[PDB]
Amino acid sequence: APVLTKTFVDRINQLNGGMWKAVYNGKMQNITFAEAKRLTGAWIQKTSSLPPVRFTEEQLRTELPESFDSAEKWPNCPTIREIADQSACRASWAVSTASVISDRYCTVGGVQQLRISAAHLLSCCKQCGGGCKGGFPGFAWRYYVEYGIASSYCQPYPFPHCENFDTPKCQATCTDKSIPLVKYRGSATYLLLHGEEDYKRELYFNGPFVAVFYVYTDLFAYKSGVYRHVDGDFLGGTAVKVVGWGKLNGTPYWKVANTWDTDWGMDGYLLILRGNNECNIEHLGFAGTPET
Repeated sequence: APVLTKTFVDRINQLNGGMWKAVYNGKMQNITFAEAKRLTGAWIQKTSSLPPVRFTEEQLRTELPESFDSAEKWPNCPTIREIADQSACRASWAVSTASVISDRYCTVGGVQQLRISAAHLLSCCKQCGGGCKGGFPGFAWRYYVEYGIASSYCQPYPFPHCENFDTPKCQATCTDKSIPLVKYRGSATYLLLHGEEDYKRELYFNGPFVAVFYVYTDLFAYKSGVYRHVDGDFLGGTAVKVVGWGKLNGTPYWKVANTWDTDWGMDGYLLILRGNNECNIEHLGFAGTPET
């Protein structure tokens, strides 16, 4: 039932040539297949119909840096650096989107510290998915524009750290009933469809965005370095927040915030190979704009 064994981890480090380091004695040492499936479930609708991004001429003419990090461009935006823990609810579709929306209130929306509620999104957007069963990030972005989402102050995340439970009921009131519920809406949502240069230009001007990529079992052993899939079973798709790009010992990467708490990866982060649509990470990004 184990996803990881010592033999599997040895084979992984043989096939990856040392580009990244796989470990057996980490956070996922004993995770099973049924538990690993709790961490995917981000779904994509091949049609969509969301509009593509539109850059201005001044933005297109802007020369982009060799490395970039969102937290370095917006050092007064604390939510950019906060790593979430989705727990054992198939919720990355909501947690990543809510995390990006919170960052953009600071980078684009003129609000320095507004944390948006992933619990509200996953429990009250019934058209987005099946709550803790899974969901579409694209539908979550539409819901933000159409209906709006409560803040974490009003509806904090209810699931705890592990080593889980049902979709919470949708509530029109805050968990603390003395606190009134305020909904926050977007004005627009749009897609990044042309890969690496779209990603870089959107990050540079507007900050983090959501991308989905393919999850294989060798990812659960990732400790450090620049990840790329070399072996193991396909498990599905997961949604992550992209925050930057750079190079590590010659190898280009995207810097990505996972939702598996800070005891996985590089303090919660994943560095994934950049340049050749690794594990489909460059195929499609989601972003949007807060009302002002």
